[PDB]
Amino acid sequence: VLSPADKTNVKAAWGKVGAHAGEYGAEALERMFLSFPTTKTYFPHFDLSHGSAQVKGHGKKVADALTNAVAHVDDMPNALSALSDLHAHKLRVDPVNFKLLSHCLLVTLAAHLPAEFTPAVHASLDKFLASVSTVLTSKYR
Amino acid sequence: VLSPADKTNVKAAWGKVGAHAGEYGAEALERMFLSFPTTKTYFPHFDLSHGSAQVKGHGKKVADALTNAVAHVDDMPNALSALSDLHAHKLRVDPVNFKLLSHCLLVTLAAHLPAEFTPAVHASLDKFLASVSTVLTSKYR
Amino acid sequence: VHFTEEDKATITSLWGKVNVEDAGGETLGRLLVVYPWTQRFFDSFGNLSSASAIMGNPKVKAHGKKVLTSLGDAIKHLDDLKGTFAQLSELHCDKLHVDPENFKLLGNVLVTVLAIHFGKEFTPEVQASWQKMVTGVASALSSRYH
Amino acid sequence: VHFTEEDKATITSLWGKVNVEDAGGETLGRLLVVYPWTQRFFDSFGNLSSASAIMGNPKVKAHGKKVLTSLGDAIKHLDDLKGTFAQLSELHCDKLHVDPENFKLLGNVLVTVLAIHFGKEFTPEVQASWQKMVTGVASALSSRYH
Ligand code: HEM
Ligand code: HEM
Ligand code: HEM
Ligand code: HEM
Repeated sequence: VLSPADKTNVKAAWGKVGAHAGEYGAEALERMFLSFPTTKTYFPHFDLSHGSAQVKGHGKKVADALTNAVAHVDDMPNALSALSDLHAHKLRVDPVNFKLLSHCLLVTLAAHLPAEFTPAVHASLDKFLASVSTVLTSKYR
Repeated sequence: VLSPADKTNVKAAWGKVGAHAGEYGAEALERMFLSFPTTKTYFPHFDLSHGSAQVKGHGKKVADALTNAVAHVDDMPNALSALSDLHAHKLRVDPVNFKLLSHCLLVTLAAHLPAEFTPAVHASLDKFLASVSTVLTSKYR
Repeated sequence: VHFTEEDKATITSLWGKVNVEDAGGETLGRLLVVYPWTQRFFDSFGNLSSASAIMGNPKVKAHGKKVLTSLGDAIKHLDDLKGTFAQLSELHCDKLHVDPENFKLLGNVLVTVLAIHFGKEFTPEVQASWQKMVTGVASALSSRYH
Repeated sequence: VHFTEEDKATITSLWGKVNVEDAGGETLGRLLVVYPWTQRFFDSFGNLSSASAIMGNPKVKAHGKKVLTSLGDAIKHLDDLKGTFAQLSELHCDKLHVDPENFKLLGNVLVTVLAIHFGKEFTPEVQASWQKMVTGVASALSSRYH
């Protein structure tokens, strides 16, 4: 479970993203597709080229969802219920692949917010993304 | 987590197990120790020999916890609460190991109940064990 | 490579008693049913919309036979899995982009299919030899990922 | 391993810019904080109960340096990761029984630490080269298992 400090850390870090939430979302996807090309196979109807508008648009969606999850950090499963159904039942994403996007999100945040990305904040963000992931695959915290 | 069909399948299959739950638990552990020897380090002063009384007793514990999980399939985080604290905080069990034991439990069930282990039941049992595993690793989140 | 002679003996013996056609279709079919994300690699295989459709799908059966035949052929040279699967590694990694962790899934599903077919004869000792095979095969196929 | 020409150039170049004295303790400390089960292997290191305790721990910092120093030595011969890590594999596998998944976790933490240090220079392309390094190091360290 997320601690009071975890919650403070997550809200603070994600707040530091400024006007660039969508950009960072798109960067994380771009990193994931390059390092872990298996993930590209979930997006057959996407142009996945570098700087793709579809990827940029999708990164904004992922960012918006994370922004909402940070807002409702005390009730994650409720905030992400629709996305859980979508990823677990419609899209049928490999649960183990959530670790890949989570990793690429952390790398992106580290690359943009080096002052903010302390070991404690790192831990809080990883826990947060790990729970987002389990909620999305199985509606469990 | 777990569709109604999954619940039906898991209850029927785990119901065929029955008096042999403990025996199957012990066999699943034995399979894990042999196939994935790294797991033995969690049991440094257990007798891990074939037919071990200590493993037999432990198999019964693991089997009984699964039986209780089945009885509380819609309330697993609550049902497995003490065990989640135990496996994360005290035992520090690597999350990867839960997949290993789950696989060994499925192999055990397949070996003993081949006709009941249809593809649909196989799928439901895997989802159940994945859910149990998600809950047992929850205190890392 | 890591296989003891006993391991090779066990793998070779049990494989001889396997019905490859039936076990091939069962293994690939169960992979698709139990782990539905794997279906995204088989869009040209037709109907995969339910357990029954998957398990009754002729292309699924045929491909499963192909898969197990490559495994059987590899069983002839257990100490050189890497070389045996070099070409298939290129295909799965560079062309199909199959997740390397999914190689282990298919192997583990095969292990469950062997357990169904052999029952009490599929001992923990026998399984251990076969898991070495799973690990070896997955490692050989994952070669082109690093 | 199948490092491309570009992968090797990227890894060698970036490593020359790394503050090993800092990134070493950063990498191991973060692994211990983020993945608490890894603490099981470091009983003798003392208080590892929190980020503060872990990041000020002299033994963690000193050991993290050794880890990254070993990586720097491997970088001198990228065509030969397996050889470089052969003795380390015997240590981590035969003696310590660390699960191979954790080698990947440490590598991924190092990747995040490189991102902190290099910022926009740590491009998605540069990362992809380093992810191959992570996978290669993990495979080399896992060699004794299987
Ligand atoms: C932090 C984890 C994740 C978050 C917050 C997230 C969020 C989202 C959101 C907001 C959407 C758009 C839903 C809609 O309005 O249609 C979406 C769609 C989608 N996601 Fe994710 N997702 C995550 C993990 C993943 C992963 C790991 C994968 C695959 C590797 C994935 C694959 C997809 C696919 C294929 C779609 C549908 C795209 C389309 O067809 O338009 N997601 N996700
Ligand atoms: C299906 C997954 C699992 C279930 C249901 C389960 C259940 C249990 C139960 C019921 C106990 C008895 C403790 C108590 O009742 O207070 C126990 C103890 C223990 N478990 Fe598990 N467990 C699971 C997975 C694992 C795995 C994967 C590992 C390690 C590879 C593990 C390692 C241990 C250890 C070391 C103990 C304590 C043994 C001792 O007395 O020294 N467990 N578990
Ligand atoms: C783990 C052991 C595996 C073995 C031994 C194996 C073996 C094979 C073989 C022999 C072929 C035929 C290649 C040819 O005819 O040129 C093939 C093709 C293929 N494999 Fe696998 N495979 C394995 C795992 C997987 C997994 C886990 C997936 C997906 C999740 C996968 C997806 C595919 C696909 C999509 C094809 C081509 C299908 C087509 O022709 O349309 N393989 N594999
Ligand atoms: C890229 C991955 C890794 C590298 C390059 C690496 C490298 C090293 C090196 C160079 C040593 C020192 C050997 C010596 O002093 O002769 C060492 C020791 C050790 N490593 Fe690692 N290691 C890695 C991953 C891990 C992981 C993931 C764990 C645990 C989860 C681990 C646990 C240990 C332990 C317990 C020691 C001995 C500590 C002691 O002196 O008591 N290693 N490793």
